[PDB]
Amino acid sequence: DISLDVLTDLVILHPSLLLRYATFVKTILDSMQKLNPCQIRKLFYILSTLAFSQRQEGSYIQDDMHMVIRKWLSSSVPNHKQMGIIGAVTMMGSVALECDGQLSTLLDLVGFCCEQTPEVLALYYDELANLIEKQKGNLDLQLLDKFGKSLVEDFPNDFVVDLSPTVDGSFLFPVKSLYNLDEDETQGAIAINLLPLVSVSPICLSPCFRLLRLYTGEQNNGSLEEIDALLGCPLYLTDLEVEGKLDSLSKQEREFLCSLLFYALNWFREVVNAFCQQQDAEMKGKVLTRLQNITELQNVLGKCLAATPGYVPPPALQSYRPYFRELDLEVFSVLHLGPAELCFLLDDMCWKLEHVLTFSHLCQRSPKEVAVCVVKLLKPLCNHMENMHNYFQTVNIQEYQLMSSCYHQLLLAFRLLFAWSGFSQHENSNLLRSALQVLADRLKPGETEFLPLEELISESFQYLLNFQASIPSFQCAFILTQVLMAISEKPMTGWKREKMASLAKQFLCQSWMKPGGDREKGSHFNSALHTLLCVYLEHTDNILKAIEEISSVGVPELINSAKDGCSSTYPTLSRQT
Amino acid sequence: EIPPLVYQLLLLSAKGSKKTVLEGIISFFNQLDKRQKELDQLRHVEGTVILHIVSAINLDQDIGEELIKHLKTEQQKDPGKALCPFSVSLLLSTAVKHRLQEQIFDFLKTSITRSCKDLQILQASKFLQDLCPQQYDVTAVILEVVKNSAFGWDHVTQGLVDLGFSLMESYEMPAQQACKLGASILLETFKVHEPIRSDILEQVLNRVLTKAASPVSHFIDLLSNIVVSAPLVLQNSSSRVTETFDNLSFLPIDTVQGLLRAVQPLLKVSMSVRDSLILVLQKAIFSRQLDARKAAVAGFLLLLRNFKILGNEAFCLEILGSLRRCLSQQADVRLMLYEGFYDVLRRNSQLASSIMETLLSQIKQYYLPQQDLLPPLKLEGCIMIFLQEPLAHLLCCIQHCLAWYKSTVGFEQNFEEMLESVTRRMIKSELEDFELDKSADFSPSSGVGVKNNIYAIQVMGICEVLIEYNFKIGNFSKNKFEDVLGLFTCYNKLSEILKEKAGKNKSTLGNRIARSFLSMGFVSTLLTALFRDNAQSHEESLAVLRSSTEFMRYAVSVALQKVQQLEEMGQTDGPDGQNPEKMFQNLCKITRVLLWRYTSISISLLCLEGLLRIFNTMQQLYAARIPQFLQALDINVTEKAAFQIRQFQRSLVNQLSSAEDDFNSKETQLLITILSTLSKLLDPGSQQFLQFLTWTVKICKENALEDLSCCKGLLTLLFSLHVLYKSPVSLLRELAQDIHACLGDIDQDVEIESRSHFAIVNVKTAAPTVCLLVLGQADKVLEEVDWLIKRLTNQTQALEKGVILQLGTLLTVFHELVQTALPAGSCVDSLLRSLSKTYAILTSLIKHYIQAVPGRLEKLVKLSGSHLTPQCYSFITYVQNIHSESLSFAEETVMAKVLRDTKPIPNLIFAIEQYEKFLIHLSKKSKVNLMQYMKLSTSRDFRINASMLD
DNA sequence: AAAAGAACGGAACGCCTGCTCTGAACCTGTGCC
Repeated sequence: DISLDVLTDLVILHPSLLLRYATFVKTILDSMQKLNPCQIRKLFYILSTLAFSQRQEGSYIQDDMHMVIRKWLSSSVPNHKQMGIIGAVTMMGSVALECDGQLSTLLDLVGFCCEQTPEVLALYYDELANLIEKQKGNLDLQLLDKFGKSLVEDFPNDFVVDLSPTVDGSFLFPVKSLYNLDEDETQGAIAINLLPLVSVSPICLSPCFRLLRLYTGEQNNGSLEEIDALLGCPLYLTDLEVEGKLDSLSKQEREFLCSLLFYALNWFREVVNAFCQQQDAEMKGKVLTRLQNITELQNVLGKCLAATPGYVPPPALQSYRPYFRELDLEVFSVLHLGPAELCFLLDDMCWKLEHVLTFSHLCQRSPKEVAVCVVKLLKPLCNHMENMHNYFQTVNIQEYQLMSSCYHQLLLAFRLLFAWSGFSQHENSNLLRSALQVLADRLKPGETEFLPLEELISESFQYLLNFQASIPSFQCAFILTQVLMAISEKPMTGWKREKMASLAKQFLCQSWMKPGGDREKGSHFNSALHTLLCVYLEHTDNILKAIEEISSVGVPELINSAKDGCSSTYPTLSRQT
Repeated sequence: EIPPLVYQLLLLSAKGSKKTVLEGIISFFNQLDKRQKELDQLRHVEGTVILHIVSAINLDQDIGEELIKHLKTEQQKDPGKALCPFSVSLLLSTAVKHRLQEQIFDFLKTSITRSCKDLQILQASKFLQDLCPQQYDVTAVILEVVKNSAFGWDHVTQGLVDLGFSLMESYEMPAQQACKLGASILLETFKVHEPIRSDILEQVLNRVLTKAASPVSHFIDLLSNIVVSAPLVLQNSSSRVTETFDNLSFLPIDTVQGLLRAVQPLLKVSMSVRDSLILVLQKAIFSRQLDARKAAVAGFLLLLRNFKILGNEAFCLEILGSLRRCLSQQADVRLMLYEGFYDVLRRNSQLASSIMETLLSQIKQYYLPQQDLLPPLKLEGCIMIFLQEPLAHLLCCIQHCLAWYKSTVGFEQNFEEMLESVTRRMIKSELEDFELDKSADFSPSSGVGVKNNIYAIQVMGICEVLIEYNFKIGNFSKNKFEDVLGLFTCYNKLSEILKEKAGKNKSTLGNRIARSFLSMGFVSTLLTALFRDNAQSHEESLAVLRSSTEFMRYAVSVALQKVQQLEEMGQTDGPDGQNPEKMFQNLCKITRVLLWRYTSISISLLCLEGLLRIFNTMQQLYAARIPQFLQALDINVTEKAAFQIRQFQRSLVNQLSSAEDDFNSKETQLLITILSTLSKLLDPGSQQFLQFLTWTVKICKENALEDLSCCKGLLTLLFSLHVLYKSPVSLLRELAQDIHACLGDIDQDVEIESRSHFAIVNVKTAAPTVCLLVLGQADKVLEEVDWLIKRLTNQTQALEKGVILQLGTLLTVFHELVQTALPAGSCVDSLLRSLSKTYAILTSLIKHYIQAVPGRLEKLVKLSGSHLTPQCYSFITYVQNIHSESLSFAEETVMAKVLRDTKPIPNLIFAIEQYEKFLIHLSKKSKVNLMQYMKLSTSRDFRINASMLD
């Protein structure tokens, strides 16, 4: 990877100097069958466009690459065969900073080699989506049209369903317009015939709505003009309550309905991707309704997913997470209220936070962009946070557990945000100060006005300490005290160390139990308490005095009085723990 | 037919799998070569297929990455196997591809180092050969590879030359073996690979001048070998004869001499090289400094003999005065010309006259002629602090040149008159005549003292030279002998009392005296006249010479220094010293009188040293010339060698049986060492080998060598024979009984009978005198055990049976010592050092078998628990009493002593439990309860006596 | 149930000391000097 990365700079500085040995380099790259897909993109990025860039004498490499792909686009080795279309995407991206002839020839070869390949239009459209998403900004309108205007021939011909209620056929279940269009009689034809599309590739349709979003992002500012009658489409599927007869399925329709649902929620993710940022007549409202719909649909799915013993769904709970539309944070234009929807949204963002700050779309941006993305709408985050705080001040188990989990997941978010080891590097200390400025202004009346670093530290410390009073679960206490470490300095000062000792001892003296009794003693609980004890004993004043007091008052009371419960002075301590 | 088929198979492997097809085609080539050994078309087919496969591997380097892992796994499994000519050829071919060749070269270096180490281990111990006959030699296959790939191969020559270039630097014992292997393969490929001869010569010339600071002796050796093999190779490598003198005069360690000797034919057939070296000579000789001017004069002196003396003579007439122009130089620099002028004097006649005239002028510069007056030698000339005119070497050169000039056939009349006068002047003089009159005249670190010290060093050096000259002149002439004997009286007059200066160091530099000045031929002839020179032709001059007892002592003492010079260094002073074949004849003649004089029945103690050093020289220098010496000793090598031992056994037993009043332990120690040094080359399977063993164990078990080194020396001998023939654990067990009988047991409540199985050990020998040597064998015995265990990690059943026998018997041994009261010296320490070692070896065999139950292993463990562990821990309790009693001797900061005196104790425990922890691991995995025999690991506490502190 | 994972468990070559064997004229004792 480092060799290719430096080769980028070497070819940028002196393209002729690199292409001097570029013949041998490209011969070795093509000969080497072992190449990671990222390395495939990196090599092909210049391997396919050197001739178009260096038009003087680069035609040999382009001819070799075109010949090898023509011999391998229809070749019997699908493993790495998509590397050819990947290089095609690289070529258009380079042209997307005449050349249309080579792109047209490559597209014609790909279409000839993928006349009946199922995973041909799928991966080709995925590549185009990645193109415009990542480096398609400078692409000419004519070039983008010639590359991807086949939507007008594909989508309305056999993938744009009809809104007539006359849907009938040899389907496993009848067609019911679940989540019907909000605007009844305004546009009847706006519907998608999912069952006719499955029983015209159901796998291929899911990575398409992204592509029309990408087309309308360049041919216009928003997607309203193209999908005005299609943004509110319902889904042609069986009755939602039909999933209740999971036993009645018996694979007679269970697999087919499972595939139905699996394409359905991914389609919901696709539409929330394509028609979110723009503001139009009820666009954001309809986005919120779609969010509620996908939450309810996933909740309904859970039942049959448990009922279905095994599955191999096509990627185009948490176990099915890989086979899902990994929707990025660009959909968050309406972040500023379904608590389940909040739990699901921040669950989507939590995994990305845990990975990038510790699968192509989230990896496409550096953590510098992650910081700006997360700070774009920190205001609704704190607003919902204080809403949950107010609810807990007010304090149904089915809702209480939901708020508790959302609380825990939000603290997970801030802790994995501010415990980032990248803050050790001072390359963006100004960005850190700007990010902390909103929190500092939230604590105080506002108007930080280039607040001092120590002042910001103290303000954020106290503001996040405000939450230390009411806590639903011990895991939340763990993550609260750890994010409180994360914002503050690595080595705490005396005042902060005293505060740490006090809060940690209070949490140790707190009693924790699930809403239905059932003390929260588990497995993650063990590691959480381990970290709590470590940080508390480290940040105590008299470490020997503290351990002596613990081992001399807490343990004896447990061994003498407790039979199957905790200790009186330390309810966190348990016989199992 | 086969080449295209295997090319298609390789393409299939590229499409399919390569784990087994590669090895299959190696095996096919292997049996093809085996059946064709007892084939030029087949060899051409082999070249074609290796070319195809190497091109394919170069195209896809990562395909061949699995070869490294496959061969490493095979080498781990096969002990030296799978390194066939095909495999190594494939390895070297891809090395030329330049991809990952460093790691392949490192693996090859590790393999060959392991191979030569294993070869040395097997050679130095037959006990491993019997149980490990799988002696695989990488050297044999790699040297056969030269002939195998000598049929016009694509890249075999390049691979071999790269391999040798890596090998020579890897050599830098195992290093010597690696250097020898690299030199041999380079010589073989030079004699075989014709079209790479010029490239090889250019590359080695570039490398030859590549290590100025580091030694390059192997480089010059290989260059000389290739040049003598192909004299005209460097002629075709022209424009380098001039170039080779870039920095030749920087680091002469004999490298310059070797380079000159190797390239000498080129100079004598290349006039341009001669002219260029002549041009460099002016710069070299005129260098005002003396740091490196020695190399220049040495090279010029060698060149003087390099050019023939047939008879342009104008060349010599010009070059005569070049070195004489630098005669007025430093004394150390002036030294070498005196030693080297004799060699060139035997190559010309007019040059001899000129050199004699120049030396006559030089000696007349110091002669100071007169009659009946002060000593002629103006010793004060070279006094100043340092010296700049050595005299003994000059006089020796004078006499040697005079002898050669007389033999070949007025300066010569002046020479003899000057020599005669100075000899007459010396006897007609005394210390009073010289500047050194009184004993309390000169002292070390004194300006007058060091001046007199230098004068004393010069004058007795002069006396030696005049002794040599008069002997040649005085052919059975009593008057010359009278001068000779009287001259020596002056020599030792300086010595004995004021020897050198005094030298209070109880050391004997140069056997007994400083570096002598006598030609090896003369001292060889002097002793023959001095001993065995009985005849009526002599005029009693030998008899009066024999009357001088100190002359007897000095007569051989010089030769003893001379042989020691040849013992350490490969050359020696005096004419023909560096000629081995000339020296070998001298070595043959000298030994007879030295041995006979001892058998005549102090002075004889000198001859014991003289013999003991003469064997140690030829066995280590004249390896190929031993049969000539054995013929001159008077292929029955063992017969006569054993005969000499018989003549020596009689003397030892007579001396050993005699009373302690007439003991002379110095001779007895020599009597034992000569046995050991003469027991190195007996017949490996000879009956005398067994016969000598039968005698010595009888003497050792019967006699009592109460002397320290006599017991140690004899015990060292018996093991050197009892290593390559059998295992000594029975003897060590037997000896352990005697020391146990010698003292009281640790339990302090049990007695033992006399059980004096060996009389060598007794009560007074309970010291580390014996219990350190046997533990050294215990170290060696376990040291070689690890080697096979590592290899052990069809016949493996025999492999395990033998180890458990030696270890089991040795386990009983340690039990015997561990119950005794060992002496509190380092023997206590060393016993705990090997006891820690022993437990570790117990592990790796068990640790190996984990990856594989036998009751034989259990019985060893049962014996290990019963006879070793509780005694060892009780022995630890014994050490507490011993150290406490021993620590009382603290002159009536003991922190240092206390820590050391108990350092092995903690690590003894740890080595017990690390074996135990894995033995726990084995028991569960082995489904057998092994802990019933053993005992819980005991431990100790302490307590501070508060009352005792008052 | 007693399976993984990776964080927990663990290994190799390099270093000059504080070491003990070796060293040294001595100075003592006593039959000889």
